[PDB]
Amino acid sequence: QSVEESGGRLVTPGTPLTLTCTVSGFSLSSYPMNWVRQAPGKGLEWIGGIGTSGNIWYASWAKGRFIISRASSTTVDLKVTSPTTEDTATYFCARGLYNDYTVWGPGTLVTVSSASTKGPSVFPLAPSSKSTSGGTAALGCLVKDYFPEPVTVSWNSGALTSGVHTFPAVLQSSGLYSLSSVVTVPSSSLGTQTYICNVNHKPSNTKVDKKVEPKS
Amino acid sequence: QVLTQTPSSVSAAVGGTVTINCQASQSVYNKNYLAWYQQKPGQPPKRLIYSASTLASGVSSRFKGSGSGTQFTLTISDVQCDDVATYYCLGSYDCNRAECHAFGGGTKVVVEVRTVAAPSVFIFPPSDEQLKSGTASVVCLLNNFYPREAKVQWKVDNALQSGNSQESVTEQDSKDSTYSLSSTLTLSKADYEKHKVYACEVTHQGLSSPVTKSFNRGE
Repeated sequence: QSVEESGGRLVTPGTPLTLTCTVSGFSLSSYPMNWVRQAPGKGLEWIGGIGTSGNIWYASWAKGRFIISRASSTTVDLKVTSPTTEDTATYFCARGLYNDYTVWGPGTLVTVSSASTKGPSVFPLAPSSKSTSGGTAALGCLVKDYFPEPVTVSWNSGALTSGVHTFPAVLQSSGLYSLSSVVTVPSSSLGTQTYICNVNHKPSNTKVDKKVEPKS
Repeated sequence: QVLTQTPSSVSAAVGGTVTINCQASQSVYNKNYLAWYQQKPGQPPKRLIYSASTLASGVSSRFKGSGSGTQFTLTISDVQCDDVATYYCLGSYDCNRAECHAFGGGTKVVVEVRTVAAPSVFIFPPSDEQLKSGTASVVCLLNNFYPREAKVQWKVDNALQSGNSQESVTEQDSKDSTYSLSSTLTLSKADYEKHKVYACEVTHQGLSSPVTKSFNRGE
C-alpha cells in the first residue's frame, strides 16, 4: 500500500489551490486518510481527514480554510480556499496516522507569495590551493538567485554522495534564494576525475550540469 | 486538544540517555492512543511507537515509550549518532468529542561529544562567469566541526565587513555528529575590483587561534 501527494506549486495570496493524494494497493472505503502539513523549520500540524464511512473531519483551525473530499475511487483532494503566506508548507497525506496500517507520502511543497518564479544561475566553486587541506580538496557549485523552493543538487549523476554538503537555502534581501553545494574529494583525483554538479529547479524548467574544474 | 513537549531541545552524549515528555491538555482515547514520530531532515516522519509503549515494526528496542492519560514519555537509551532528529508526540481522540489528532510541538535531539573538532576552512573567489554578470560572490566554507557555535568574519583590504554577507549551517551529521557552514560575501563587480585582499577569519572552540583564509583578486 502506498500514497503519493501532488499539486504543490507557487500561488499568489488568495489564489485557490487543490492538492491530491493518490493511493495504490488498498481501498479508501477500508482505511482512513489524513492530511498533515509542516511549514519550513516548524512542526507537524494535522489538518483533517476522511474516515472509513466517508465522514470528513477537520482540525478546528482548518475549518473553512481547507476542504477535503474523496475525488475518485483512488484519490483524495485538499483544496486551500484562500491561501495566505502562512500556508507555505510541505503537505503530506497518510493512510491512518496512529495504527499499524499507517503509511505516509513524500509530501508536496506549497509556496504562497507575490514574488515571481525565477531560474537560478549556477556558478562553479573551483578547487584550488585555497580550497585544499592535507590531501583533501573542496569544490562545489553556487546556485544563485532563484524562486521558489526547491532546488535539487546531486554530484556526478548521483554516483558521488560521500563528503557532500548541500546547504539550506538562504533568502537574500532581493527576495531570491541562494545556496551552495560542496564536496570534499582527494586532491590527487583533481587531474583524473570529472566532477559535475547536477542542478534541477523544476518550477522554472531549469536543469544545469556544470563541470567544476581546477581554476587556471 | 493541545500537546506540549518538554524540553523543546535536548542533548546526550553517544551512549547516554535522553527523555522527552509529552503532556496533553486532555486524555487521549483509551488513555493510550499516543504515538511517537521521528523526523530526520529532508524526510517524512517515521512512526516509532504507538499505544504509548508498543514499538512499530523494525524499530530499535533502544526506544521506550511509557505513560497514560495525559502524561507520556519517550526514553532513548544508549544514544547513537543516527538518533539525531526531531521527535513528535501524536495524540488521538474520539472524533465526536475532540480534535481527531494533535501533534506536539516537537523536540530536537542533538548528540554531544566530549571533544571538539576544528573546522577545515576553504575560500572560493567569484567565478569569471559571475563577474560577467556584474556581481561577485565570495564563499567561505567551514567543514566538519563541533560544537555548532562558530564566528565567521569577512575582511576586505583588512576592513571588517558588515551587512553584506549571509551564512547557512547544515543539520548535525548522523554519522560523525559534526556541522558544516557556508558564508557568502556578495558585492557588485565595481566594488569587488576596487579591493585586492579578500579574507574570511574563523573563530571556533577547536582552534587555538583564529584562522584566516584569503586570496588576492587577480593574482
